[PDB]
Amino acid sequence: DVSFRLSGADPSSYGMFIKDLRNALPHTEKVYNIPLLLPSVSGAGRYLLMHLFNYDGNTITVAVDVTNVYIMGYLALTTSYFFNEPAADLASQYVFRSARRKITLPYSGNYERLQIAAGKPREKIPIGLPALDTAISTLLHYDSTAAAGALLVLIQTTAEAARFKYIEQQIQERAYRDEVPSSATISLENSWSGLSKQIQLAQGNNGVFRTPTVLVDSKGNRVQITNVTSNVVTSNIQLLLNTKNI
Ligand SMILES: *[C@@H]1O[C@H](CO)[C@@H](O)[C@H](O)[C@H]1NC(C)=O
Ligand SMILES: O=c1cc[nH]c(=O)[nH]1
Repeated sequence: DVSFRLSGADPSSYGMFIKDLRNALPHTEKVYNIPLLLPSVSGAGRYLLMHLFNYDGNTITVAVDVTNVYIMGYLALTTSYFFNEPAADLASQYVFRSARRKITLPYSGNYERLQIAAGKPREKIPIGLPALDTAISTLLHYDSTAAAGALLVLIQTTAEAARFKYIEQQIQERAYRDEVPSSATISLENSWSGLSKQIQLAQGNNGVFRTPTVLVDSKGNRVQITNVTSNVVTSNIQLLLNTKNI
């Protein structure tokens, strides 16, 4: 399991949690020095449990699929909650079985559906460590519209930070003041599968992407990523989604 406490949190402690999260995801090889997530994992070993604690010390446990860093569902006191999608229903066979009650949320976990449920796109939702405190608090007691927004915050501040060093650093900058994600943040989130794929295809193609990946950079300008020498590959991306799952 991995844990993170908001009470007393600072950029250092958040970076320790993101490191723990990355290190809890299994891999058998690296591709251009980046851990390659596994094609498949059977049974309960598929799911990592993240223990998160709000400022007041209340807690949820979040179940994460270790093949793709997707959040499946979470436990809050004695109630479990799962996305309305087949991978999460499968997860519910293995995690949080001792909950008194299981609620299926009235949406899946992709960004498009969550944003519809929340009533806003994530360009307009501030993120940060205070926002993660708020999200944990919201998830403690069911409210499906509130939960969608909380879940957009939670996914960005855990999974997306684990995937991209730039996103981890953006959350660090928001340790004590929330701010809506930079355009580059959104770009990276949206490009993870595409990048993971192109980096794996570049092995066999001299480091060259078969199809270039269009991104927005740190300065808000629209760059084009064509090969493994790019900083996105050498510095930023920390985990690869296996092409077997693309
Ligand atoms: C590869 O990417 C680098 C870094 O973005 C860029 O300067 C260069 O023009 C590209 N090289 C090739 C061979 O495509
Ligand atoms: O796209 C998805 C679907 C489920 N859970 C996630 O975190 N992301």
